[PDB]
Amino acid sequence: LYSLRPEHARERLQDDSVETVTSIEQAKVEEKIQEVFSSYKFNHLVPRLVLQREKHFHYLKRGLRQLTDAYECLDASRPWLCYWILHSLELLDEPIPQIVATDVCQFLELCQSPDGGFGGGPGQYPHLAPTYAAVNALCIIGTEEAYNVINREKLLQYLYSLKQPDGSFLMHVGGEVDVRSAYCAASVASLTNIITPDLFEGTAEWIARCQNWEGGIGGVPGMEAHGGYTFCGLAALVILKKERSLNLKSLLQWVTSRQMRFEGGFQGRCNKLVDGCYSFWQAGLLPLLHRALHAQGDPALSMSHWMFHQQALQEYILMCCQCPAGGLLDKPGKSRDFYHTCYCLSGLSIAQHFGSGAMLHDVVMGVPENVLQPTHPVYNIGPDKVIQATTHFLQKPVPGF
Amino acid sequence: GFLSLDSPTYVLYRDRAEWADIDPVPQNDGPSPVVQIIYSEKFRDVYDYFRAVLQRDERSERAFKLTRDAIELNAANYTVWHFRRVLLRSLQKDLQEEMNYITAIIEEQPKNYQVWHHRRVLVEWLKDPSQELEFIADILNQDAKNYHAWQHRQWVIQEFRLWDNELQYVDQLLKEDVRNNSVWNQRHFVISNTTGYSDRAVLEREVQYTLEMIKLVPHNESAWNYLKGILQDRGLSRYPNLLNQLLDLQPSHSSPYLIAFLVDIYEDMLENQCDNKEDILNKALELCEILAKEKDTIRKEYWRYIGRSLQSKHS
Ligand SMILES: C/C(=C\COP(=O)(O)OP(=O)(O)O)CC/C=C(\C)COCc1cccc(C(=O)c2ccccc2)c1
Ligand SMILES: [Zn+2]
Repeated sequence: LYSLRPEHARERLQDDSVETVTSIEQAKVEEKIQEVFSSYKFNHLVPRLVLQREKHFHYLKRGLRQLTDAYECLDASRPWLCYWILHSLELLDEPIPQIVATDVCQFLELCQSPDGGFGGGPGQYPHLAPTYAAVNALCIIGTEEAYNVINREKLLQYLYSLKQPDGSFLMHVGGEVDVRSAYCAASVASLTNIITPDLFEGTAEWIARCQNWEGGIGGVPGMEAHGGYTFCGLAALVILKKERSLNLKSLLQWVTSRQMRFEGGFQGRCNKLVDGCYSFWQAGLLPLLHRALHAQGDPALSMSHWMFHQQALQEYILMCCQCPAGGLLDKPGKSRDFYHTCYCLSGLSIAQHFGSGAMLHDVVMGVPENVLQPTHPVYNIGPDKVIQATTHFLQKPVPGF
Repeated sequence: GFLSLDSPTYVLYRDRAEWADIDPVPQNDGPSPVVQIIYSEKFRDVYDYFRAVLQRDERSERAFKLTRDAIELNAANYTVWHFRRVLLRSLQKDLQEEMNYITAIIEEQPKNYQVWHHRRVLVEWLKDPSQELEFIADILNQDAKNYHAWQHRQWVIQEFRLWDNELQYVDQLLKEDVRNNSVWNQRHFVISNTTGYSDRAVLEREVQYTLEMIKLVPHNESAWNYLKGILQDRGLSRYPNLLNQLLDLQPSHSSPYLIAFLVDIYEDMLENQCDNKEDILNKALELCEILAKEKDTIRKEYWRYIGRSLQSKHS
């Protein structure tokens, strides 16, 4: 274990004897993480990195049917809960009973708006986030019933209703704009084959304006570079085949600088705290950058590894992010939730599976039963589901109106 | 008459007479619900009634007051926020009282998107930005890195052209925490939208300031990234003295940020036809190995790539 090596203690924060809220909070985290790393030594047991599959599974299969009122704050994000859970099960190789699947299809049907797109629950106005989630869920299920749920003409019409003159998209009508809306749109339109010629006109340019002095991408032009927005911006560009619109080098330098030398996991933005969900938004960028630089025929690219420390990340997630009762989380001391379970699991899979053409190199830390199903770095659903969905919807032509 | 959702004497809407006429529309989750939330009686109650007034599109003062309860139960429900803005215009509500409302709920839930978007819509309607910089500063006094707060600040400053005092504010927060990257970002936002970095005097002022900050906190990554960010533009090799000046902190302020910044300067020298190319290249590769094997092993895959790529390029 890279984290447990003695030389690793040298990675602890050096505050230069100038304390600020930033150094003080980072220190608290490193202290907390250190107690976790060293627990084995203090209890004299041999470290056993084991992904608690059965624990995670009961938590997931349970949340997929019902949730306590703690989830009232997610009453407007129900298609998200379906996506996070169904996607987590998928990574855990847990299949969806034809009965559950149809129930989910029926539910998302209630969330779907008569004017295209999906709402966060039965009867809610459509919004791009739950639309992205609903569509991703339906593709994970991948049945003809699931695919048929999506009204492709109203969906395209809906995207057009959010399209802006500058290339951006509103998240919903009378709503806000940021890099997430472009990704939600590019994701659902590509998967469902509704991309017309002018739909994403000027979108690659608008997203490129979101890249700042840091190399990363902010929510809108001018904003601080963030891991969540940077994944959306780059993944959207890959879908649009415009990755080259970004300074890929400065971005590569920024994302790799986000891995915490000590904790091993990724932080969202410079000088903030590590968080397990970033195992996906940040680490997920490396596979994307790999593909892009290789598309530019980059000779120096690795033939076996992603450009981040895959070992340290897997160690952070396994030792520091699992809840004994099942479910994964932000960092030690945090409460488990379906969002973090989805992204900690998603980021683990990215850390375990490498691929670049004919090259396929796995790196599974701990018990080999730790290997999870691979995840497509752009859509974040199984690679097979993506091929299966696009191949299906390609049988339908792009809505002419 | 706002009966607080928290009030000890708060009563369900169904147990309320001024509501009695309207029948509550429950939620249709289907015969076989999934990710079904076991609502509390209160949550369930307010939403069945919200559903009812919305289904009938009842633009009443009573509907306006209920949305407030539905928002407090779930501030992320954008549909409710939507209807609420609908009612703000119909009933012709005092938008200043509504600014007071949104100021209060943002203080309570500053990390919510809806609350901030709503405030923006109000500022647009009233075309009044007078309270903004002060309100936002109070939120940043609680969480100096709130992304929404910084986004809102950027929008108010750009829309209403309130640039004059932001660089001073930035200096203030940098004194408070020189590691606050949101502030280093704000610094670049202000400068690039006012003077720009082509003005050599400004550039000089900024590169010197940043260098002092590095002296004080050599391991503060933000100062380093800002230094790279404003010079990287014109090409780090365009600045001869800089390589020297950093090679001096080599024993004093020599974190792996200094090491990395040197590989950055070398990278650019190689690309811009530098003298001693064979020499400079070995250095950059030496640093790349010191980094990959010793100083910055978390980024070994990156530093190796940098090594390879550098060779492939200037062999
Ligand atoms: C404010 C902020 C980060 C700042 O958070 P902070 O707590 O300060 O954390 P850090 O310190 O780690 O930055 C933005 C984080 C962005 C992320 C995680 C991008 O995630 C992808 C995505 C796609 C589509 C929708 C969403 C939504 O989250 C969503 C939610 C509601 C409505 C619609 C869509 C996200
Ligand atoms: Zn998180």
